Parts: sequence; structure tokens; C-alpha cells
Amino acid sequence: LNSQFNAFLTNIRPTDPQKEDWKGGAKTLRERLNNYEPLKDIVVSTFLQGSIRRSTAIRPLNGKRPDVDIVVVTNLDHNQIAPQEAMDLFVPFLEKYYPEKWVPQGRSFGITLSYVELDLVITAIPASGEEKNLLEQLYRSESVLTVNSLEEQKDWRLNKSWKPSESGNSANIQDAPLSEWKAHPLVLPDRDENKWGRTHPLAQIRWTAEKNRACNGHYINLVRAVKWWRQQNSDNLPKYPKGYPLEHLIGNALDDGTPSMGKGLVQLIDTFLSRWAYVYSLRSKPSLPDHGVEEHDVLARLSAEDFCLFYEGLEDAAIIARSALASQDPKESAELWRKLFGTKFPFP
Ligand SMILES: Nc1nc2c(ncn2[C@@H]2O[C@H](COP(=O)(O)OP(=O)(O)OP(=O)(O)O)[C@@H](O)[C@H]2O)c(=O)[nH]1
Ligand SMILES: Nc1nc2c(ncn2[C@@H]2O[C@H](COP(=O)(O)OP(=O)(O)OP(=O)(O)O)[C@@H](O)[C@H]2O)c(=O)[nH]1
Ligand SMILES: [Mg+2]
Ligand SMILES: [Mg+2]
Ligand SMILES: [Mg+2]
Repeated sequence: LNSQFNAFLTNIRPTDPQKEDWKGGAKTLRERLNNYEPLKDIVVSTFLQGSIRRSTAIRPLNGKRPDVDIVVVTNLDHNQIAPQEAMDLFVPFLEKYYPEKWVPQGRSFGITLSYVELDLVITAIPASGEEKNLLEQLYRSESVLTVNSLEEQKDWRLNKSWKPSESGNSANIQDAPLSEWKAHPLVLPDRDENKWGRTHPLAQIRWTAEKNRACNGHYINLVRAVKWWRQQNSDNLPKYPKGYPLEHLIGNALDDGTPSMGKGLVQLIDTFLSRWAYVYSLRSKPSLPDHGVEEHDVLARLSAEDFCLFYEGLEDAAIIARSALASQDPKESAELWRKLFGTKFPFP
């Protein structure tokens, strides 16, 4: 049935030891930053972001520690201190609590844990005064401070008053109106320069949460499936798009009301081929806006040839996928998927 996709997904998700390591690690990091006295006046919030938070991360090959992105929200005035000087403020904290285990990775700090690799970006709140104070109430809320992932909290709402269900009302509290957060993203260091850029991790999480529910929980699992395909055919595929550029392209192609993984995949693949045919013939790339900062093109760093090589790769995958979804021979159908996904996709 559709159970073959459930076993395959449990095989590509990060393992429970990694899961328990990034939950306690982020919790231990959050308490340390809040209690640390030279940073007891600056740290506003420490929360999990990224594919770990959005349940779009696949387990790495060869037992390498998965990348777990973490945001430290500060109350610093980003107009009076540059990101290097803001990251320099956390150097003593790192030496004391995470000695010989951290490293400055330019835009972010890397913390090597037992099973995971923490990726920390120091961020500041653009707002000020009573407007800043209302945003800090959101970053100190259970909505943001939750260490559970989107697959575990399908009812997740972006709201300072929202509490998670106890599986038995603050849980019924809906997403905060866009006027409170949509145009108020955080700022982080540039990948290369000593200048603040703009990021909106919460908005990306809220779009992913809404898109997941609209696709009957299949959206995050389809992103994991395609990321797995991209890793198992990496020798026939170009180095980009990978990671969030790839995930964003799947959230664009996949349509609302997805009934099954089998029907979800070919649909998003067919739509990727139909939608970008006019852009691929001109040997060009699309310009998709980010769910967080709308004035940002998620594919800004993707080369135009890179995307057209990927478009060619999806066409090769499309032949297998359509055969496997239409094949009614269980010996041929389950074999067909494994040509796309490798051995981790199991038989009936
Ligand atoms: N809008 C936008 N956000 C990005 C982009 N790259 C990274 N991000 C954000 O930064 C977060 C972490 O970056 P990465 O760890 O490099 O991307 P990732 O997909 O989470 O990495 P893995 O899942 O571990 O493979 C992502 O979840 C995004 O929210 C980008 O190109 N555009
Ligand atoms: N929270 C978070 N956001 C990220 C991360 N990495 C990238 N982003 C967001 O994704 C956008 C694209 O990231 P990059 O590809 O590194 O772009 P950049 O070189 O840093 O800056 P520009 O190219 O000038 O926009 C950034 O503007 C960030 O807002 C991350 O690790 N954490
Ligand atoms: Mg990541
Ligand atoms: Mg990262
Ligand atoms: Mg840059």
C-alpha cells in the first residue's frame, strides 16, 4: 500500500539518538545563554530553526552528524554594532561551556555535539521601543521556544499565546495576524561580509506548517523523499540546488490537497516540468520569492546552468516515478521506486 513510503521515510529521517541529542542540546544551550551573566542582558531567545525544526531534514550518510540550525535572538541595536562584534560577544561564553568543541564558521558558530552539529547564528531584532518589546514576547513564547518538530506538532501555530496540545483553549489559538510579524524579520550576518542581512525563520516555519496541513502531512515527507533521491543520484545530478533551495522548489511545485505520497511525487515532478519548461528552454532559472523575506530570491545563488541540469535530472526521475505509480505489478512497482530512491525504499 502506501506503507512502503512510511517504512522508507522512517529510514531517511534523523534517528532518535540524534533527535534526543539536538533537543537536550538546544535546551542546554538555551538555559546556559539565559543564565550566563555577561549575556544575561542580551540573549532574548534561543530556538531551533531549519530543516530539523521543519521536519525537512534527511539523515546523513556514513553516520555524519546532521546539521541542526539554531538562532540566538539578541536585543542588540544592529545599527550600532556589526555582526562580527556581536558574534565576538559570545566568544567567552563558548570558551567556558563548549571548549575545544566550537569553531567560528564565518556567518555562524558551529558546536560539535555527540550526535549532531549545532549551527548557531547570532541575530538581532530590527524593531525598537514598544515595537521591539512586542516581538520579544513572540520569541520568548512556547510557539518559538518549542524543541519539537513540525511532524510532532502538526497543530503548530505562530502565536505568542499558543500552547501545544496535551493530546487529551490556548491550543486553539490561531496564527497571529500578519501585521504583527510578516514585515518584521530578524537580521543575521552576511555569508561573507560584516553586514547585517535579513532572515525570517518563523515565517518559513509558518508557511511550511500551513503547506503541510494542506497536503495531508505529505509535504514534509515529500521534501525528505526528493532530498533522498538527490543524494542517491548525486553523481548524475549537479551540486545545486540542495538544501533549502531544493526544499523551496518542492513547496512551490507540490500542490494543495495531496492525497498520497505516490500521487504527491509525480504531481510535484510534473508541475516542476510544466511550470519551468519556458524558463528551461531559454537556459534560465526561476526567481522564487522567500516565504520569510518576500523581497529575497531563494534561488539567487543557484546558477542558471545548474538549474537546467537539475531540470534534466528530474525528467529522468519522472520516467521512473510515473512508471512506478502506474505499475500494478508489485514486483515491478516496488523495484521501480528503488531505482529512484535506492535500497532504503522497501518491498511489500
Ligand atoms: N530564504 C532563504 N533561506 C535560507 C536559504 N538558505 C538557508 N536558509 C535558511 O537557513 C536555514 C538553515 O540553512 P542550511 O542549514 O544551510 O539549510 P538546510 O536545508 O536547513 O540544511 P540541511 O537541511 O541540514 O541540509 C534554512 O532552514 C533556511 O530557513 C536561502 O537560500 N534562502
Ligand atoms: N536563520 C538563518 N537564515 C539563513 C541562514 N543561511 C541563510 N539564511 C537566509 O537566507 C538568505 C540567503 O543566504 P545566503 O545564500 O548565504 O546569502 P548571503 O551571501 O548571506 O547574502 P546575500 O547573497 O547578499 O543575500 C540570507 O539572507 C539569510 O536571510 C541560516 O543559517 N540561518
Ligand atoms: Mg540545516
Ligand atoms: Mg546550517
Ligand atoms: Mg552576500
